[PDB]
Amino acid sequence: VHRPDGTYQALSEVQPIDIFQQKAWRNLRFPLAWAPPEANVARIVADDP
Amino acid sequence: LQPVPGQRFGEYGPLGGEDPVGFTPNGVSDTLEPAEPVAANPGTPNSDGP
Repeated sequence: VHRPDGTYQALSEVQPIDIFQQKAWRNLRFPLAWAPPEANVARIVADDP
Repeated sequence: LQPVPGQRFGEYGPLGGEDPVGFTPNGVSDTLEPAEPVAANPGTPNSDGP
């Protein structure tokens, strides 16, 4: 959520949905029914160990 | 989607805010290829395979 004073607080993070296991480009989906009803902003937290 | 205006982006793009470790814009490969083929089962009604 984005407070009216610029104090972003991070809610829970969700996995991506996918339809096929491949290497080429594709579309990862995040349904807006997973987010809490107060999700104004979002960001990708990506990392490969 | 456009980023919220007031932030601290960095040296390239608003896709890493602070010190993006080892994530280069030119990092994408160029031979993206599925590691295993499909290996169709015999009997598919529309296939010219032997």
